[PDB]
Amino acid sequence: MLKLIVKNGYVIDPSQNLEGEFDILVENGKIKKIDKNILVPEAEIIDAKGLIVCPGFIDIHVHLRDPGQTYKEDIESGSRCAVAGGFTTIVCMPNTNPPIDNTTVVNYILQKSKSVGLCRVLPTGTITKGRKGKEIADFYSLKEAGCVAFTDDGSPVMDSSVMRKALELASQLGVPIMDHCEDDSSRAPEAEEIQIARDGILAQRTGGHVHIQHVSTKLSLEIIEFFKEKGVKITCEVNPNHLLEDRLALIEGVKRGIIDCFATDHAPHQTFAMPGIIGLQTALPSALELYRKGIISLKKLIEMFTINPARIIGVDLGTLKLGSPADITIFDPNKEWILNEETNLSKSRNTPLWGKVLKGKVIYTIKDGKMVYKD
Ligand SMILES: [Zn+2]
Repeated sequence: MLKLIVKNGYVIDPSQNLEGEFDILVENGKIKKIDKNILVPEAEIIDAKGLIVCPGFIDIHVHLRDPGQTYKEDIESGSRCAVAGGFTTIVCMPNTNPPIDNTTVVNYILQKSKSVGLCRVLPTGTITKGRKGKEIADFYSLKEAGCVAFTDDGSPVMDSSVMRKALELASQLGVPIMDHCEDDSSRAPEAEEIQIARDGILAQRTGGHVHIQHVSTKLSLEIIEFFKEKGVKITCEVNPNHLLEDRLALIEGVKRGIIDCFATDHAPHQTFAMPGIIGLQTALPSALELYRKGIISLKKLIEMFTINPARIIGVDLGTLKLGSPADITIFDPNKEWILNEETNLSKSRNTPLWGKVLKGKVIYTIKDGKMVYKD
């Protein structure tokens, strides 16, 4: 039983431009073969008839509240949410307490993650010691310990020279800087556009990759677009749960390919990111709504959960290439269900989709060839 066949499914791997009725053979935690009609001895068989089989989703924006606020959420609860929403890899932000600005906390997160055993949690480092804004953190030790990106998420880097130093370091190391999330002059209405343009200008001058974690306006999207054409390494994301100057422009942004990836900004709160919502477990049905309304294809939808986020944080995931690890998500685009006390795996409930009928549900999740979630 070292061997798994996913039979009868419809496979989509945008990374390989692969779409069709194929089977998948998994040997030794890894994709061994994709082909029609696979049958081998000593193999578990999953019948994926009527299902869609794709790479495991990757969320590059999750607040796991661990260490510190583990009553809102913790590495285990988030891990469980993640795999139930189709995610085999998640990237946690560093506004923990203590913040992730030293390798002791990096290590705590990696060790906890290995023990829960469900999805692969990749930590991020703070840009500044303390997330305080003044003193730039040790990106070399933090990346070495396992951090895949840096961000001050929950108090964005105001000082424009701090941001410039961060992107220079980032470019040496080969990792993204993530800017502009709010969570736990002054507030101009166009602060966002000015910030994105600043990050663009410093990105071009430094060679550094900047990832915008929140865009709200058409002008913002046009600015991001302008710098992509100019060859600058800038990316951005959007929360599929949030799409239910304009919300209308974001949809246009997803249509036109300006927005690189989906990311939940999963943001557990215990009263009810404004102040932000949980997302992991509903990301897919939300994003399928756009697909049912003809705004994106399924290929594009899956692109934006798999290969595209993978390329931003530079890991070799989000594919079903032969040899890659067998992170596989298997979902039914047409299964109706309800997020409520019966189904919720978060310690928090803070989402406007609570109680709503959702359409699209993950049936299996597989990490490294093992079943880590089953409906
Ligand atoms: Zn955030």
